[PDB]
Amino acid sequence: SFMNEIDNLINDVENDELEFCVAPVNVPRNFIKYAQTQNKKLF
Amino acid sequence: NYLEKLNFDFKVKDVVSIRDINLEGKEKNIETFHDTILLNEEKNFLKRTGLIYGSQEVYKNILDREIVSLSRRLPGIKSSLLSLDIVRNTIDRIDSYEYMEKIDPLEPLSEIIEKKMNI
Amino acid sequence: SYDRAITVFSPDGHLLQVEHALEAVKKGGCAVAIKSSNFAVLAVEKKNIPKLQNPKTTEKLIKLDEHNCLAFAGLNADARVLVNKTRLECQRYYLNMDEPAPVDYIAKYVAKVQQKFTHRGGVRPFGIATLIAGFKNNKEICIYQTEPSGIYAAWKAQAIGKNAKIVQEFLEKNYQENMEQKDCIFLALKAIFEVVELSSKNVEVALLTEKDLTFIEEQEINSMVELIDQERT
Amino acid sequence: MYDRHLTIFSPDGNLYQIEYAIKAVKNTNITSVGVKGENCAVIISQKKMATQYISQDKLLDYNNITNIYNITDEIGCSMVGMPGDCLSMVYKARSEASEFLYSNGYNVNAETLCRNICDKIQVYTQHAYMRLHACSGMIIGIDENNKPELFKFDPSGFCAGYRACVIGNKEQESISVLERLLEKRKKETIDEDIRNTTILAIEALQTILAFDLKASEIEVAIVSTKNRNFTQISEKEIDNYLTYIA
Amino acid sequence: RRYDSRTTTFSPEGRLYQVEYALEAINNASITIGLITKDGVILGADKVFISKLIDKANNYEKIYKIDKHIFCGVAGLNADANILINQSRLYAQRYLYNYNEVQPVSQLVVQICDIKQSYTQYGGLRPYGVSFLIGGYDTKDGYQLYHTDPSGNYSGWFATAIGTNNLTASSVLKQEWKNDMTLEEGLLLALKTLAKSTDTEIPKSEKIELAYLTNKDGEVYQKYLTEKEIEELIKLYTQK
Amino acid sequence: AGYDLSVSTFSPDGRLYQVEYIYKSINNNNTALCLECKDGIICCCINSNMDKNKMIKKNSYNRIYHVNNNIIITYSGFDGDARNIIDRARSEANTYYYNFHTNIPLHILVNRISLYIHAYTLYWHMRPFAASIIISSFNEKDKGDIYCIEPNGACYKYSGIVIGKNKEMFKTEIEKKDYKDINVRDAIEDIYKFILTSDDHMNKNNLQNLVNFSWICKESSYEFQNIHEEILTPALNKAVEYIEK
Amino acid sequence: DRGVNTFSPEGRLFQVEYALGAIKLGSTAVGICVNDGVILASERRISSTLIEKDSVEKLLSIDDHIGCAMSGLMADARTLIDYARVECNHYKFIYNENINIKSCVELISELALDFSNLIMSRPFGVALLIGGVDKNGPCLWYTEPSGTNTRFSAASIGSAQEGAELLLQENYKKDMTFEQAEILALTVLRQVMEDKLSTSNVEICAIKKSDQTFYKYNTDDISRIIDVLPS
Amino acid sequence: NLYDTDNIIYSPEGRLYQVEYASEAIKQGTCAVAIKSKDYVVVSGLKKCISKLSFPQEKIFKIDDYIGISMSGITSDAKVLTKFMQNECLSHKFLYNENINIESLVRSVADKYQKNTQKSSKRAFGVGLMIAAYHNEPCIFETRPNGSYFEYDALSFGARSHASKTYLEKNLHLFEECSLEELILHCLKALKCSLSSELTISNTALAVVGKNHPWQEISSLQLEEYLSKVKM
Amino acid sequence: YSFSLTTFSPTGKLVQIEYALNRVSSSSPALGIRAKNGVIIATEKKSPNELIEENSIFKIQQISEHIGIVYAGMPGDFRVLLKRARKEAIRYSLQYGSEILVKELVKIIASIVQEFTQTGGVRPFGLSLLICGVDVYGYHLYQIDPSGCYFNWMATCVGKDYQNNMSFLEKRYNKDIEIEDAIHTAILTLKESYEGVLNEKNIEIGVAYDNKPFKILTQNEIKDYLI
Amino acid sequence: LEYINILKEENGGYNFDNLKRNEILKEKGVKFPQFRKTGTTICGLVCQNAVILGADTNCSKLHYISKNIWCAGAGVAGDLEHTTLWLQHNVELHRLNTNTQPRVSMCVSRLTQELFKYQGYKVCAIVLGGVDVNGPQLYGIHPHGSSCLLPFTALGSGSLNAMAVLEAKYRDNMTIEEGKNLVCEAICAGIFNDLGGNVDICVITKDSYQHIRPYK
Repeated sequence: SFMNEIDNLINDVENDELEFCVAPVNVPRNFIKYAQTQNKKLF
Repeated sequence: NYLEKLNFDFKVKDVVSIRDINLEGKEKNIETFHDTILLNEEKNFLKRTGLIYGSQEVYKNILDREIVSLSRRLPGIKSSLLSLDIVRNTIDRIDSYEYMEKIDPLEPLSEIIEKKMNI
Repeated sequence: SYDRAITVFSPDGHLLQVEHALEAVKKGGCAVAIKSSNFAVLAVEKKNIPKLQNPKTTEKLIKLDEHNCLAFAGLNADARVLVNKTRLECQRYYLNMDEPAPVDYIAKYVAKVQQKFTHRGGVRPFGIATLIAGFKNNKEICIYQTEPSGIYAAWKAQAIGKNAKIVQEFLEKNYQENMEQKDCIFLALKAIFEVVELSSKNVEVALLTEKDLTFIEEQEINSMVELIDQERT
Repeated sequence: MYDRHLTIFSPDGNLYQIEYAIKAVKNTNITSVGVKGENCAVIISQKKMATQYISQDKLLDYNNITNIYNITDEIGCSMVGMPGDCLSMVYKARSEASEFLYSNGYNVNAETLCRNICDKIQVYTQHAYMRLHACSGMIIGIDENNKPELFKFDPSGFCAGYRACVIGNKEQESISVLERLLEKRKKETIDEDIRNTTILAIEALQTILAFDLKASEIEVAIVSTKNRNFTQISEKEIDNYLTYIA
Repeated sequence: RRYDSRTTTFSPEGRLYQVEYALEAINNASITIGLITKDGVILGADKVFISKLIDKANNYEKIYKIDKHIFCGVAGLNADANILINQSRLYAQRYLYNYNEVQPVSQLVVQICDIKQSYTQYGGLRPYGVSFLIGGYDTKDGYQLYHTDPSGNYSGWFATAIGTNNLTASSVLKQEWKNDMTLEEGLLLALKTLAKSTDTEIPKSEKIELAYLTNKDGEVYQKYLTEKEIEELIKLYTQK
Repeated sequence: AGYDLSVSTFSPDGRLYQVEYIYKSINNNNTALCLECKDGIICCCINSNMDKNKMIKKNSYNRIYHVNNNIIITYSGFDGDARNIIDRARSEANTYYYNFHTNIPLHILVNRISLYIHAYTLYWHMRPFAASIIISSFNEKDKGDIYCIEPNGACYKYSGIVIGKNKEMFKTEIEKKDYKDINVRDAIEDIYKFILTSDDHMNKNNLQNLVNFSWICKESSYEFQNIHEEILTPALNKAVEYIEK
Repeated sequence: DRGVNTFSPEGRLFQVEYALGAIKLGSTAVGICVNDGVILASERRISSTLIEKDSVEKLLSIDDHIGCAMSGLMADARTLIDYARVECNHYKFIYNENINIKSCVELISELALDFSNLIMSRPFGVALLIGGVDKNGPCLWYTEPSGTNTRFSAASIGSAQEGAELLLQENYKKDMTFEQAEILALTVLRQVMEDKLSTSNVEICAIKKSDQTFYKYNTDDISRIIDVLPS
Repeated sequence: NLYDTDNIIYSPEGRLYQVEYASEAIKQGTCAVAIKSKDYVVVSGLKKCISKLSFPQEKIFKIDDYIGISMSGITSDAKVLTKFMQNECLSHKFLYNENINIESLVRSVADKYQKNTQKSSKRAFGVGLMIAAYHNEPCIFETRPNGSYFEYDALSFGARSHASKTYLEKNLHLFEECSLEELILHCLKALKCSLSSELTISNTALAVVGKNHPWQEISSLQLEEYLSKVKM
Repeated sequence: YSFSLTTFSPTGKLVQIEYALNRVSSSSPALGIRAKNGVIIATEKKSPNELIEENSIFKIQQISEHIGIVYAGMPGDFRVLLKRARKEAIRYSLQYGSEILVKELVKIIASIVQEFTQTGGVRPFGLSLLICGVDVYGYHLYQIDPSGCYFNWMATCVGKDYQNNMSFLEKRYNKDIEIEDAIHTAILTLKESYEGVLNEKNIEIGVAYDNKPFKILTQNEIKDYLI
Repeated sequence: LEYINILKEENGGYNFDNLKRNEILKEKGVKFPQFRKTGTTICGLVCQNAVILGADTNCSKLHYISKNIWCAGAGVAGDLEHTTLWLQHNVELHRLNTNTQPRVSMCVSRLTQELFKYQGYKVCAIVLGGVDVNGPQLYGIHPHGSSCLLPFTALGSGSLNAMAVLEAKYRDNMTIEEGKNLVCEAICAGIFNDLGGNVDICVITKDSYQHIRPYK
């Protein structure tokens, strides 16, 4: 509801399968590449 | 989550525009900061008002701003939006978004009405 | 109004707005279309003021794409807007396929759009009944005919506009299969002139072949209308 | 039809929604007088509940009943009208004062606040989407030049300067009466003019409303150069002024 | 809801109601004439007498310039005409900005018709009560002139009129008009049809205004007539 | 007569007929007493229209809620609008302690709720709120305070207020004696006598099923708590014995 | 006069009742949900001899294992079938197993009833008859515009459906084999056809239990099942 | 007469009309009855059948373990509400890993009722539901079209609701502290009285929930046994 | 729910705006003369209560260094139009670094007024603005109506009895007139239709000179010109 | 918040078309022409009831905010020019709307918010000062947005010598002529010491100011 939206706005307290999530990093397009610098077991 | 939502739309390549390099990730650069230059300021203002005075003030402000903004011309010819300037109290102020200009190309007027208000 | 159902169901299960669109279509000008073998002649009624009006600007047998073509009756501005939409959609489809747009897809798209304007808030029905002519991916000539209600159906020889029923009955009585080009153009001219005054200036017939939409010259039209006038007596 | 319902110009002008709002303000019959002196500005009202469906009762703290409010610290106000609309306009004036103080870096002026509220009421009048606020304010303030300023607006949005005015029922003839009192002022230390303006305002309310006005039915406030802060004068001092006048 | 005007709504039989009333406003304005000549495109207009104190010099409220090679004239509400001419200027200049060429007039009248059709069909706002007479020159098809309306329809016209007494102006144009007509003959025909529509024998110089677009030396040049040349044209008209 | 069909539209003689329609609706709905005492406060809710409905569980339908375990809020109008306003009060207290860490003062809460209820009585498409809400609290130093926002958005400070059916009779009954000196423990008997006498539907048997209570006084350390049935039952017996004689 | 969502005095939505008034006007269609499968048929109401009779088909395939019949407003019904097959193939994308008939008719119902704000403006004046096979056998379904979807043993839709449903009630029996279902459907059709039952004046689609494929019967099959009818 | 055009207009007596028409729509629905005890709440009810060829329209929908409800009105509103409480229960058991409070769910759906009846361009739900559960005690709830939720010991919706209400009020004291079989027998007798038309396996919708027994519709054999028991 | 309340009536005429013109017919006079050495605007400000501060109730306002403005209507629309006109003037100033020409500002205000007449769910304005100014192209005096049409006037009057006032002005107006004669004609025209005794504080006079900034004449200057 | 999206779409602002092309060009390794760094010696001081700014050029550094507010910039020429034009016109619009004398505090607050919104990207140092109702006030704005009411300020490349001279030879209740002499003793000395042009002096009185571009 609009009430909960404004309440979350003032309080500063803020998912379908086919939607694709991305990192909040500065450049998400290279994010995986940055992660490939950290490790390679996951990738 | 992000990046719109696939729905088997089948119309991925248009004859009006091409996809951006970032699609909709919206990587933080100077244009991204300048895009959210007015939304953040009014978020701060609504935070101040509905905090100190009560969230009903923010409710009244948002409904008044939407009502006066709803009173505007159709997409195409630019709308003066004087009543919005009175309500948001920016008529006294002249700012970078008032002056300067962007010249704007391939979309017919009917596609703009479909895109603006979902018809 | 914005977000307001302009068209709504009546007490007797009818959309009165779509009905008003239907008699608006019927009050428009006539247009005839025939198909045979691998081509489809197309004709529209022309109405211009002599000595003042420019016949060149008044165009009715537009071409939508490389192959498909569209005629219309009723509101001209609505036809122009839907023509812009359909041309943009044809280029979208030809971008994704890299193959020409078949008549069936664009006919279904026109039906979908005309249904959408009869089911969305803040949009009135399109006051036209366009009929598309062109070749499918199989490369066989076919003609479809949409209406403001969004109903579409394949046709072999169909007409629209004022006094449409008389032309439909005449075509149903007289139409043959696998006709020649001259025979098709003669039948189209006779069909439109059954409900139009016999004159050369009131027809702009053109023949659609796989190469293009070739507009018939004025001398041929003059010879055919004189022949029809002779045959009438 | 529906010309008088929405804010529509109607035949031969006379926007009628504004007149109905003004009449609704008049029906509350809470007379409130404002007077401007010299280095002082007294605002006086009546501690009475607005006329409406409910009625006053003995089990009611009468001190809580009030029509005079503070915008920020120096500029006061007095709305007479509907209960919710009055305090909503008070909060809107507070929001405009907060806007001015945050942006321009100094306290808002009474004139600028009055013009801003007039513009907002103008947006309310022109747009038929929202109901008009039936509450006419009466703003006072000390300017940067250390001079008093009296101001008033209406649901029409007519912000204008004043020296002595009144809001509520029977506001027509009272325009003469205050002028006669200014005639008495036409013919001194800071406290002298403060006392003179206070007793003149009390006498104006006594002549207009035409009854004794006991000490538990008056709210008096003054902004002067000696203090400059909007403060309500106590009950005992109001009783002293009432006894001195009689 | 109960206060809805219901603009974008068909009539009982076949028509948009407000679009008719808009057309009636076009039937209740000062007459505007449009012509095609062998050396230009003439478009006169009749000035409504608001008062004698109107500044006659440089107050051409009927004919306006949309671009260096396009002009137009109105026969309806001037306030709508100002905004619509502004949008026409914006589209023409944006076409010159993007494609680096002078706007063909057919595209411009198509776009202003799209504006008027969007107000006709989309939303609930009232339609645009003004009809234009856009005309100009381009290398595609030489000289051209068009006639837009609030319904969005448009078509070419070798000679046409709009406004009050448009039938009389059309009748006058039907008889006296030729393809191989010089600019002076077209101007005299404009004077004759304007006088016939106004019902006066001698046209009044202050009550009319004229303009044309010559394409001499391979360069478009619009000239708007002032009082002295109008008086000279009227004097030559009465003497022939 | 046209002007009465919308809350936004003004009547010709300056009185919004829709607002008095709210007043009539609330006046024809469940009553709600509340008053102040020396020890504390006491608010009572009586559900008379439920007398026909002999299906409700024992004392399950409670109209008296609380905020922060410090403030009592009750009502008399429709249930849904009141619950929305209650959740708004909870949200306001939430935001207040989030962004300032101090419990919300009561005048802040009643002022914000008053402007919130008024914030729906100046538009055209939202249904106006039909609820007259009574907020109350008690502190040892500050004695007691009981506010009451009307549906118009009119907040006044009351020592005691009654809203709903027979509100005039109940307010007459409360004014018979000064209740500032009467303790909270003893006022339950007088409240029982008033609801049994003033209200015709409430018989002897219905006093325990369709009545609600809560105090804020020194016995519960100045905090929310409902009356235990062992306290209500002797008061009920004494009231029935007195009224029977 | 009134909005798209306004209750009548009898607690019935006016627009829903008007939508139910429009579904009666349409072409006849009949279906039998026998144990072997569904035999969803239609009329092929020919407007004129010039109709090509290839683009005008009432029986459409929501999926390979689903069949349906349309009635009432036709473009609206095409929109319903398009959304139904879109979400059916979406279900095939997320989940490996083919979509059940029940879930498909729920998607159709929540498409039909989204016109109330609870975007689309007015109700969908269509009365579909969905039928198909899933892991628990054949299933035949129905969705009037009011959204009260309900499964049927055998059903009929379109104009003059009263005689069709009465005859189906008077002839249908349990444990009926697939050929018996075919001849029953053709007899019901011929006893509600105004004209004669020719080979080209009828469309039938079958979703068999073993095959689980949308097989629209060709001219020869239609001719055979017409020939095997009784007197 | 004139004030019923929209759901934001009160009569001169201060009363809605669209909400009352939604209540009448609930009254037009079929019958359903539920009775609790000490640790068992039965939820039975009829099942609408348009024609002999049509099998009955299923009424009962299970929202979560120890949570199931019965519709007595418009089917689409019932579907939307069932989906919403299903999502709420699954989200609560997902994020917090515990069963949701029945009071919280009832208040949330009644809140949605409030939002959808408040604003214009909207209609209140034409359905009432028995939000029954065994959140550590048997409970039966009821949310009306107006924003409000109530709690009872027994309940009936529409059709011949007067007969069921009379029987339940007459035999209200035997219902508390009784065996499961006796509770089933009493509830089926109440449904038989509602019929005043006879109970069968197809149209009857007996369902049992309580201690060591999540929501599960009873099989055909036991249902036939109970309908034989009530018959004799 | 956005629809236009200003809708074309039968027989056209755009009736809603005509009601606004009736308000312009019911407002106090506000005239102005374009002189050979400047431009003048004058108005009749009332004394409704006799306790009003004459300075506070401005009607002849200043937008730019050589642009004045006066109106005849309700005051709030004048205030918001003045504020937006000033904002457009500074917008031109930052865009181009020069004083805004009178024609451009008149066109912008006409577009805004027509916008509000055409926009859904908002009534038209209730005043007839009267722009004046001086620029490199000489003197200018325009008049934006509620309908949005702008007229390049030379000497005009709007308010109560505007026809008689315009006739009186036309009877005693010439193209070549000094600033003093123009001011005297303005005072005479205002005194012609007053229905009372004209004196100090009842009128306000603004003048923009050939080179000086637009100055509003003080009360002493108005009294001196009265004699 | 859909109305703010409408406001963004209708109104203009900072277009950002050629970010990617510039990224490719700078990554490819070519030197591009430099900015006009007009940062020179500027100073100001709070004299007897009048501010006295100072600067040096033929770029006139002394810019006009109001009839009683002048300022001097040091940094990038375009940023200083546009920000000064914006501040002058904002104050002019406020003066027209509110009808009051301009105040230095309002200018300081507006400049502080504008420069704080852009953290360090706008190279913009201003020594704005003037006379208002609260007397003369001089301020020391920095490119990070940190104002400070100092009795005298000296910014620029050669600010050290000017600041040292001002600290040596500053006194309260100073004469205007002595203020001008001290202004040259700062600016002229900084010009001849630091690595030009003509000095600039302008006394900021409450009314009737005067500008001296050919000061020395």
